[PDB]
Amino acid sequence: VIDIYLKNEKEKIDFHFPVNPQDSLSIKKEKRFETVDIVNLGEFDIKKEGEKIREISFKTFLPNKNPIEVVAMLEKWVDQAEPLRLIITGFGYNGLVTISSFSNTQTAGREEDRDIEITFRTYRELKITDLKDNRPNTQTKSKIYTVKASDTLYKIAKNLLGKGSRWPEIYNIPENKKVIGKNPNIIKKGKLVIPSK
Amino acid sequence: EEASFLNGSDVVILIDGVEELYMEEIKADFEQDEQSIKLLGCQNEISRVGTTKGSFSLNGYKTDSKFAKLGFRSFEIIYNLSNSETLGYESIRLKNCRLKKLPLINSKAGEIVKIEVEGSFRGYDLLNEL
Repeated sequence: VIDIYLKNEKEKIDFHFPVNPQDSLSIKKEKRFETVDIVNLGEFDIKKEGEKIREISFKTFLPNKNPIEVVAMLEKWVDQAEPLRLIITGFGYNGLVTISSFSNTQTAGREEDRDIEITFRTYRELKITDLKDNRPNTQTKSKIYTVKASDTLYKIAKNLLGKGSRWPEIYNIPENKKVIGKNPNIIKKGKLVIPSK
Repeated sequence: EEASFLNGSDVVILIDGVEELYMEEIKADFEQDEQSIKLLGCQNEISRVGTTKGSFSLNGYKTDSKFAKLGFRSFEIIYNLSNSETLGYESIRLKNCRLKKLPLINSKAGEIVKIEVEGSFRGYDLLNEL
């Protein structure tokens, strides 16, 4: 039992590949090293501390959502800056990736179908004693928030914008200043509030 | 329905304008390298014509060193098939034909010395249409 799930986040879509990746899946691993050759001793291998960006490539076909819409969806995702979550069940792969190249093809027969040839890249985020910041931050929320009964603007700021002290960024928006009263502390249920960015 | 067929007994062959009556089998085909390509929109595959290549086979019973002496020189073969039940005849000529291999030697036991010739021809002319 092998399936491929692409769980996008910036667009809340969970694409499951209708058809398995044809002939074979393959994944390479290559350690980071570079030769150094010393006089009268010869070559030596020195490990480099980082890790490498490795690719997963395969090819499928989309049988008769329609294949046209699926191809459009994947082409749109190709330009996405945010990462996609790729899960391959039988193969055992699971992690954030991003599509480097995507291509579709129509054949003389089977014109409804679209033969697909897609490639992925491992994704890593740049964050630019205490707990390490190893967790990926891929969670998404709507750009407009409906205030609940128990919410306070600091609570909204922490839930929807991070540090919690980011509330003046929400308040200073003129639409938020209009829907919210002139007192930031007092807020009401139901009214819409727009987080920044 | 009526009997108007033709038999090989009526065959008359002029190899370079000379009656080689001893030949008891002849066949020639004019084949074409038809390219077959598949189009995007059409379910059915499209066949496009190509150049034509003439081939002929001619075997009979040896009576002389005609073909061995001939070698690979170009020559002509005029094939005439005549209807005897009713008047009328077909007459073909292979415009420029050459041998592919000389049957230099062939014999076995007490069997008659048979000769087989195979070759190619560039073109043809149709002189009689029945």
